[PDB]
Amino acid sequence: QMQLQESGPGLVKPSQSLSLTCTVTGYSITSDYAWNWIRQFPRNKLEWMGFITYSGSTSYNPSLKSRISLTRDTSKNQFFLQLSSVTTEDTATYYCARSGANWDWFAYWGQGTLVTVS
Amino acid sequence: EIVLTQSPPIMSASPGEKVTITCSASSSVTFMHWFQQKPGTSPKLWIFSTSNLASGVPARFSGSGSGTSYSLTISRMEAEDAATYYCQQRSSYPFTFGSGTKLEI
Amino acid sequence: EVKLEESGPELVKPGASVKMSCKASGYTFTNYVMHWVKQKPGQGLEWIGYVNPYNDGTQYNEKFRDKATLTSDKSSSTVYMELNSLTSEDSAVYYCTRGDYPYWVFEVWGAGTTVTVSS
Amino acid sequence: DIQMTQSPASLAVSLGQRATISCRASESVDNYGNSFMHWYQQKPGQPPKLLIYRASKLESGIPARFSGSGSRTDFTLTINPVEADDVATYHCQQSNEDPWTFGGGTKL
Amino acid sequence: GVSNLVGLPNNICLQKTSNQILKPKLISYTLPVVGQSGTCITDPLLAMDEGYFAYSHLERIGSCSRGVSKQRIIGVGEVLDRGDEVPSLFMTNVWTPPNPNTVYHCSAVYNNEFYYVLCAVSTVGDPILNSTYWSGSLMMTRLAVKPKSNGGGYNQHQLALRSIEKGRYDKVMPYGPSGIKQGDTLYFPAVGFLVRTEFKYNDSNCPITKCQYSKPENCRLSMGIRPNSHYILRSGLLKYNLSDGENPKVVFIEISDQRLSIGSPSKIYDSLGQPVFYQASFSWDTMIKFGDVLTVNPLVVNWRNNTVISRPGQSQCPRFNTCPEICWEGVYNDAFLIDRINWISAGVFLDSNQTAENPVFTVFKDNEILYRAQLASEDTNAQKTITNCFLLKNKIWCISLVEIYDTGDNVIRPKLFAVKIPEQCT
Amino acid sequence: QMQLQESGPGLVKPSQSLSLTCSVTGYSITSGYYWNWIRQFSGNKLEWMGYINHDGSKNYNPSLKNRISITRDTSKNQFFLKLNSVTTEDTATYYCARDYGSYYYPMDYWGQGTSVTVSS
Amino acid sequence: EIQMTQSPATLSVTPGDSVSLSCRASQSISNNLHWYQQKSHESPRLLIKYASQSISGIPSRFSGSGSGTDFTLSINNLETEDFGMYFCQHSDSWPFTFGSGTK
Ligand SMILES: *[C@@H]1O[C@H](CO)[C@@H](O)[C@H](O)[C@H]1NC(C)=O
Ligand SMILES: *[C@@H]1O[C@H](CO)[C@@H](O)[C@H](O)[C@H]1NC(C)=O
Ligand SMILES: *[C@@H]1O[C@H](CO)[C@@H](O)[C@H](O)[C@H]1NC(C)=O
Ligand SMILES: *[C@@H]1O[C@H](CO)[C@@H](O)[C@H](O)[C@H]1NC(C)=O
Ligand SMILES: *[C@@H]1O[C@H](CO)[C@@H](O)[C@H](O)[C@H]1NC(C)=O
Repeated sequence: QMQLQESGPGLVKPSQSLSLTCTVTGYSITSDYAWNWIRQFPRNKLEWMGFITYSGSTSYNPSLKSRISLTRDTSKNQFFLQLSSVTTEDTATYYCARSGANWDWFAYWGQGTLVTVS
Repeated sequence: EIVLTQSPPIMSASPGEKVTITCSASSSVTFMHWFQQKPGTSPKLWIFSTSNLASGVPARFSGSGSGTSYSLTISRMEAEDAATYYCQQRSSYPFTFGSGTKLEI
Repeated sequence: EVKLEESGPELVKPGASVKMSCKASGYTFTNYVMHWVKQKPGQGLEWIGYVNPYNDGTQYNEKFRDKATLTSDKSSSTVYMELNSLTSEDSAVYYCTRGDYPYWVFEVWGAGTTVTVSS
Repeated sequence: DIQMTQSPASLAVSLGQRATISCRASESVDNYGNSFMHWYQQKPGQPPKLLIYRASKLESGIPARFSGSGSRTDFTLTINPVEADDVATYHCQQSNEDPWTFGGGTKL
Repeated sequence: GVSNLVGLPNNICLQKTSNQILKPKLISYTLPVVGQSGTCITDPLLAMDEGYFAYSHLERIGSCSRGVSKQRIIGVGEVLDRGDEVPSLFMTNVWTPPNPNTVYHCSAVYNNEFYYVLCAVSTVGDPILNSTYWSGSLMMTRLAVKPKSNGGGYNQHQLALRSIEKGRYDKVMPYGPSGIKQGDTLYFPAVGFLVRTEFKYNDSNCPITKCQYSKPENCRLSMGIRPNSHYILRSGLLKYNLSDGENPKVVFIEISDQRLSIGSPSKIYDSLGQPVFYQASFSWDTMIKFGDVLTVNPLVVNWRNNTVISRPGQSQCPRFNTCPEICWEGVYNDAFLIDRINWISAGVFLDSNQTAENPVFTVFKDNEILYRAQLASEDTNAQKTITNCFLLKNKIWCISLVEIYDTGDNVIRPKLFAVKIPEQCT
Repeated sequence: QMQLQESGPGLVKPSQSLSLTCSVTGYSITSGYYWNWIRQFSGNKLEWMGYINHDGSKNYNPSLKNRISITRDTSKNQFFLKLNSVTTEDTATYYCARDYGSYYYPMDYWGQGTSVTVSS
Repeated sequence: EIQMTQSPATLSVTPGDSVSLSCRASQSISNNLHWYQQKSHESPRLLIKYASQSISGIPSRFSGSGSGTDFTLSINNLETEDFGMYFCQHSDSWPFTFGSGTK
C-alpha cells in the first residue's frame, strides 16, 4: 500500500533549518526503489529537489545542492529532508514519493504538508 | 583578508563532558583546518580539511561545519586536551588564524 | 614443406669446440622457436634448449647451460649450436626441432647430425 | 536544466469532447530511443497522480481514454472523451537530464 | 578454479590465422532484471586478480552524460566457472557511496583477501577538466572478496587518508582501472597535476623529424588538456604500504620521461610474474603504449615498439597517428599480455579511423596482429574496453568489458565477453 | 623523517633587518612542499608571514609585502626570512613550517620556532 | 626437474594386438606431455600432442589418455610398421625431460 505520509513544522523562521520527515507504511525503504522529495509552489509549479535510494545514495537538485540534505532511518523506516537557510520564496507544499519501476516517474505520492515561511 | 573568529575566546570544560569549539568566517571558505598548540610547543595540525582527523589525533575529536561556520567537537574530553585551538582558512590568500584555550575544570 | 636440415656428421677431438648448423626452409623462420635435443646412441633423448629467432631469446637446460650456446640468424634463416670443451661422453646425435602448438611440441624434426668426440 | 512550457495554460472543454495539451521541452528528452516524458494529474486538494509514464504507456488502473503521444521536443496529451472527473492540473515532467523539472499547470 | 596467469604457454594458438578461431561468449556479472530500462551506465571499472574481481559503475537516469545519477556501485566478488567451462563474474560484496556525484576515477587493487579501491572525492566536477578548483581529496574503500555473515568493518571499511606524499606535483589522483600488489604494497595507476610553468621539457627532445606539419613545442602543450592549461598531467603510480604504520603514506611515483605523453587512464597488471604498464594514448601518439615494468619505484617502463595496434581518435588526431599535434582525445583500449616469449597480448580494440566503434578482440604480436574477432556489428559504437586474462582449469581466458552502445537497446550497459584463447590453430 | 631548525639573533634593534635561517634535514627544498614562515606574537595569535614554494615562487602577506623576503639555498638545504624594517610590534616567536598549500592534505609539520625579541 | 618414467622398458607385441604404454611423472603435470615414435636410424616423429590430441598424417590407432601423473598410450590393431622406440616428453616445467623408452 505504501502510504507515504509527510510531517514536520508548517511554519519556519527565515534563514533557519527546515526539517521534514516522511514515513513509509506497508513497504521497506531499504529494499528497492528511490524516495523523492518534491515541492510545489503556490502557483502550482512543481519542483524536484532530490531522492535517496534504497542503498543510501542521495541525488540532489543542482540548483539546491548547497542547502539540501536527504537522510534515512532504517530502524524506523523513515527518511528526512533538511534545508539550510530557508528564505521567503521557499514556502511550498512538500510531498514525499516513491520512484517507479524505472526510477524516473513518481508512482505513489504522499499527502503533502504546506510549509510557510513567515 | 578573510577574518576568522572563534566564538568562545576562553572556553571552559570540566573533564569527560562534551565540548564544542566554533570558528566563524567573514566570507565563504571551503576548508577550515584546526591546529592544537600547547604552551612551550609549536602548533600541530589536528583536524585538516573540515572533518578529517590528522595523524595521531584521537578519535574523540570530530570536525564539522560548512560555509562560514565550522566546529571542533570532542565527545569525551580527557586531561590531555587542555590546549589552544586555532582555525585556519586556506581558500584565499592570506592565511588567517584565531584564538581560544581550554581549562582543566 | 617445413624442412629442417642439419649440418653433416662431425669428427671432433676432445677438448676442442664444435659448431653445428640447422637450416629452416618452407616457412616464416622468425615465427616459431627452434629447439635442440640430444640423443646418446642406445639411450633416451635429452632436451638441451631452445632459441627464439623472433627476438633471439634462448633458454637452456641446467646440465647444458655452461656446455652449449645457441645462436640464430634470420639473414640465412639458420640456427647454430656451439659446444665447447667436450668430454668424450658427447659422442651423440643432435636434433633441431620446430616448436609448434605454442613452442614445446616437436612436430618437425631435423635429420639429426652426429658428433663423435674421441682421439 | 530543461525549461518546460505546456499550452494552453487556460483550457476549458465541454463534456464528450477531445482535450489536447501540448508540452514544449527546451532540449531533447529522447536519448537512446527512450522518451523521458511523464504526465501527472493533480486533483485540487490531492497529490499528483501518475497518468502516463514514458510518454506512451498507461499506468495500472488508469482509464485508457488518457492517451499520451509525441516525441523529441513536442509532446501531446489527449482526453477522449472527458467527464466530470478531469477537473485537475496536468503536468508534463522531463527526466532526461538534471534536474527533473516539471511543467507548469493546466487549469482544466 | 580461476588462477593468475603464470607458467609456460601450453595448448593454444599463437600464429597468424585468417579463420574464425575465436569464440567470444556473452557473460554477465548479474542477471538482467526483467521489465527495467531507461538508465545509462557510465565510468565502468573492471579489475581482476587471483580469481577475484571488482566492478564499479555510475548508473544514471536519462542522458548518458548529464542525467541524474541513480547509483554508484563498487562491488567485489569471485570469478567462478559458470557451469560450461566458461568464467563469469559473481558479485559477493556490494557498496554504494552516499554521494555518487562526487566519486570520480576509481582505482582498484587486490591484496590479501581484501580489495582496496582508491577513488577521488570532488565537489567541483570531474578532477581532470576543472582541476584548478579541485580539492585533492581521495578515498580508500576496503571490500572483502569473502564477506562473512557478521563481520562489520571487515566486509566494508573506509580507510582514512591522512598522509599524502606527492613531491613537486600540485595534486594527485588515481587515474586508472587496476593496479598491482608487491608484498604488502599497493600500486594504483594514477596521475599528477603539475603546474605548467615548472614542467621541465627539452623542446628538441620530442621527435618531429618525419612530419612536416608539427612545431616542436606541440609535444609540451599536448601534455595538458588545453594548450593554455594550468596543469599538466603526468602519469604514474600511487603507492600504499599497508605495513607503513597506523596511517600509511600514499606516495606518488612519477612515470619515466621516456616516450612522455599526457596522463591518461593507465593500468599496471602482474602478468606472467612481472608487472606490465599500459598508459592510454590520450594524445598525439596513438600507437598503443604498454610495456614491461623495469622498476616499480621509480616507474621505468620499457614500452613496446608496437606498430599495428592503435586507437580511434577524433579529428586532427586519427588512428595510427605519430606526429606531435595538440590534441587531448582518445579511448581506453587496454591489452593483457598472455605470452612473454614473443610478447603476444590480447585485448579489445576499436577498428574505425575517426569514430569510436567496431570493438574487435585482437590477439597480436609487437608488429603483427595474429587473429581478431568482431564482438558486435561494424557500426556498433564502443567507447572503453578493459581486458584481463587468466587461467581457468589450465585454459587462458580473457574477460573483457566493452562500452557497447548498440542500437535498439532501451537500457545502456557495458557488455562482458569471455574469450578463450583457442586451443587449436585451425 | 625530517626536522626544521630555526636560527638567528634573538635580540634585534628596532628599525634593523631581522634574519632567520631555517635548516631542513631529511628532505629537499626543490622537490617537495610549500615552505612557510609563520609569526606568533606575545599574545597567542598566529600570523602567516608567507611562503616560498618548491619551484621558487614567493608569496607574501599583503600586510607585510613591503618588508618581507623569503629566499632559499638548495645546496645548504635551508631557507631564510629577512625583514627589512622591524618595529617593536615584531617581538614574536617565529616558526618555519612545511605544508601543501590549499591542498586537501596539508600535513603541516612545524619547527619549534625561535622567540625574536625587539627592544633596546 | 620432473622425471618421466616409461613402463615397461621393453615389450613384445604380436601384430594385430592392442598394447598400452605407461608414462609416469614425479610431480603433477596437468595435461602437457607428448608421445613420439622413433624407428631405427630415424629421427623421432610426433604421434600425440598434449596427451590426448592426434596430429595429421598419423593413423587413428595411436590414442593418448590420462592426466596428472599416470599417462597411457594405447595402440590397437598393431602392425609391423609400429615397432620402434616410444617417448613421452612433458612441457610445463622448464627442463623438458623425455622418458626412459619403451619397445
Ligand atoms: C570548477 O568547479 C568550481 C567549483 O565551485 C566551479 O566554481 C567552477 O565554475 C568550475 N569550473 C568549470 C565547470 O569550468
Ligand atoms: C635540449 O636539447 C639539446 C639537444 O642538442 C641540447 O643541446 C640542449 O642543451 C638541451 N637543453 C637543456 C638540457 O636545457
Ligand atoms: C613497506 O614498509 C616496510 C616497513 O615499514 C618496508 O620494509 C618495505 O620495504 C616497504 N615497502 C616498500 C618500500 O615497497
Ligand atoms: C623499442 O625500440 C627502441 C629503439 O627504437 C629500443 O631502444 C627499445 O629497447 C625497444 N623496446 C622494446 C621493448 O623492444
Ligand atoms: C584510414 O582508413 C583507411 C581505410 O579505411 C586506412 O587505409 C588508413 O590507414 C586510415 N588512416 C590512417 C591514418 O591510418
